[PDB]
Amino acid sequence: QIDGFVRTLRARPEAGGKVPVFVFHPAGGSTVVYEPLLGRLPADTPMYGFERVEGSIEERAQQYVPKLIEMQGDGPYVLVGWSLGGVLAYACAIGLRRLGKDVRFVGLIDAVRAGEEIPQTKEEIRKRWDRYAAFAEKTFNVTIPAIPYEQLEELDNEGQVRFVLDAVSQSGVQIPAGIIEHQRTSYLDNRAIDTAQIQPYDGHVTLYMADRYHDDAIMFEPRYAVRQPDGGWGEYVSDLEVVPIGGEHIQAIDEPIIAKVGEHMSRALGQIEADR
Repeated sequence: QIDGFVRTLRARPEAGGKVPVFVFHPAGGSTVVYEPLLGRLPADTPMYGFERVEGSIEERAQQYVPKLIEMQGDGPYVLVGWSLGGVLAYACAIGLRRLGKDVRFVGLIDAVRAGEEIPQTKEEIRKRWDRYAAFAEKTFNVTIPAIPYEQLEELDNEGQVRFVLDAVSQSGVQIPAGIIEHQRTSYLDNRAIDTAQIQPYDGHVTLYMADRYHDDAIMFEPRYAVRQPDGGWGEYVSDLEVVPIGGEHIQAIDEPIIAKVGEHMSRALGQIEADR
């Protein structure tokens, strides 16, 4: 059930069968989080999960898309993700369409863009790490020394993190590798979103929309405290459907809220099977 970065959540028959749902991992998690959604989809709906790969969002899609095509040929494609996973599903939809494939459904499970753009500037890096340092001070009750802004503002997100980690390790702090790697990859995967070069998509997108981001997302990036009515997708997607689901972002992937997603999604899938 594991093949490279592809997890089989429910296998498709040797030949024929219903259209698979492809799900994409959230930052800091695997596609096992889609098991509740799977329970609320029609019986025998196949489901395959795409796990983490490296690079910009575009570079990640460039590794996913050939695999998608190896598995599902010309389509139809049903692409679904929560959080980062929604952004990844979209980037794959864009890629698949350029190659002429048939993309029938893109499900964004509260993959809501920050309500203001995140500036890609040296000033914002300075401000960001000033905030992070102030939070570190209250939490671990230490006094943080002068941040070396000159070094930090010249680095990309992965460079910034590597620098801060090296400083932390230098400072004498010993942290178990699993915790570091989980924190580091979650952080960088969520930051990857900020520079996703988002393209218009000519098909149907469903955005399942919670009420708000949870506090930790806002502490990660304060601009997530604001949401636009189209979740930031309205300019790029002509055929955008929004389905309000309530709750917080972190609740959207679980029961009971996931039942509302699965019920609507089940109807979309049903229509796809009829149109076959």
